[PDB]
Amino acid sequence: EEDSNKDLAQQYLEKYYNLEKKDSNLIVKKIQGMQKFLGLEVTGKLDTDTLEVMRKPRCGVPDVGHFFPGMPKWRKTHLTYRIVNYTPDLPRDAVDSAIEKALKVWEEVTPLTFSRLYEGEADIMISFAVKEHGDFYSFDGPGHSLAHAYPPGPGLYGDIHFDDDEKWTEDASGTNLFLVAAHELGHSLGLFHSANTEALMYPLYNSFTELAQFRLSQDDVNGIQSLYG
Ligand SMILES: [Ca+2]
Ligand SMILES: [Ca+2]
Ligand SMILES: [Ca+2]
Ligand SMILES: [Ca+2]
Ligand SMILES: [Zn+2]
Ligand SMILES: [Zn+2]
Ligand SMILES: [Zn+2]
Ligand SMILES: [Zn+2]
Repeated sequence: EEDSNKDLAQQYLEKYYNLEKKDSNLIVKKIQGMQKFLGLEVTGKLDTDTLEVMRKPRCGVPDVGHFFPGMPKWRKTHLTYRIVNYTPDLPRDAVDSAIEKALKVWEEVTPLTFSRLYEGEADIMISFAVKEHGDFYSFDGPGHSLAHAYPPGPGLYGDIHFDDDEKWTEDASGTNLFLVAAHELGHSLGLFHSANTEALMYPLYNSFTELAQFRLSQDDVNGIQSLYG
């Protein structure tokens, strides 16, 4: 309803547009910034389109900020990854297959190569978790934030976490693990969110896409090749 729409917008803006840290116009300017970035008509109002976007599942990484113990790109060309645990939603090989295909998306357009490790420290540590799980971004239950990932660097940098309160699927018939994994790997390699609704790195989950027809946008390719040549 209406007051909840108010509460949803505030929580959305604080989460992804650094709203916090007495001028009703302060919230208005953040609305406008979110509308511009996500491709909505810039009304500064909490209109029906804006609230629908705010209700949609999406990546947990914010949309503002690009900024560091970390780095803008990996300096090595040979990167390692590890699937630390698995969702019960899918068979082991389906999770493995989804991550391998998402890795191949980026291998095809960069000089980067990826090796799998089953034990110990890998650059890209990949796991599934619910609610609080030992970093700064607790997951939020079904829907909303689906996953997040961190830019290049040591330790928790480059890692990928999937919210296991989503129902992860192998087809476009649900929350597709491959598609989310491919987006989150973008973060792991140094990319930020795109304002191109067609781009993989756009922040909202794209549930109207035939997997056979999936392809990186020219914006995604230009972005990753600006980093890795
Ligand atoms: Ca098998
Ligand atoms: Ca790491
Ligand atoms: Ca969630
Ligand atoms: Ca689940
Ligand atoms: Zn709609
Ligand atoms: Zn993201
Ligand atoms: Zn470690
Ligand atoms: Zn996390």
